[PDB]
Amino acid sequence: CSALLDPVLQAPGTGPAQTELLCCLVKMESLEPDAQVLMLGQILELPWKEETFLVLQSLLERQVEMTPEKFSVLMEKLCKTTSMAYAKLMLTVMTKYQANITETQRLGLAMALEPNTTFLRKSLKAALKHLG
Amino acid sequence: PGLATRDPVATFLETCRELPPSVASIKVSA
Repeated sequence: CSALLDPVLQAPGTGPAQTELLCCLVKMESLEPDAQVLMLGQILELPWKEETFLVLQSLLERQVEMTPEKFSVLMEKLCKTTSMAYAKLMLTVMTKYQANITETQRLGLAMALEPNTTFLRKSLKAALKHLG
Repeated sequence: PGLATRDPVATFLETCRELPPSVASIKVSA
C-alpha cells in the first residue's frame, strides 16, 4: 500500500472505481490492526480531497486506535469543506472518537460545521452538543 | 511583507496563583 495508495490519489482523475478498490482494501478482514494504523499514518501526509475522505470513512469504520498527536493532525486537516462524504467523516469521528475529542477540537469542528452547504447540519449540531 | 509579544505582568499573575474572524464593511457610491 506504500507503493499503491500515495500515487493513485496524488494522480488526477482518480475515479470512483479506484476509491472502491482502496475501500475494499481497508475493509480487508486480513488488514491487521497495526496495518490499519500504518495505513492511517501514511494517509495523513497527503493532500486530502473527496477521495481521501471517502477512503478514510471506511478506514475508521474499523474503530481503529489513534495516538493523540495523530488525532490532532486528523482534526486539524478535518477543520478545512462543503463535501458530503466529508460530512460523513466529521460525523463518524464525532460519534466514535468522542472518547478522543477535546474542547478546541470541538471548536474547530464548530467552525467547519457552521456551513449550511453541509447536509445533516442538525445531526452534527446534536453530536456537537453531546460532546459538550 | 506579502507585497515587498504578550504582556509580562498579566502572564506573571497567572503563573503565581496555581475561532472565528471579526469583520467590518462599508458601501459608498461610485
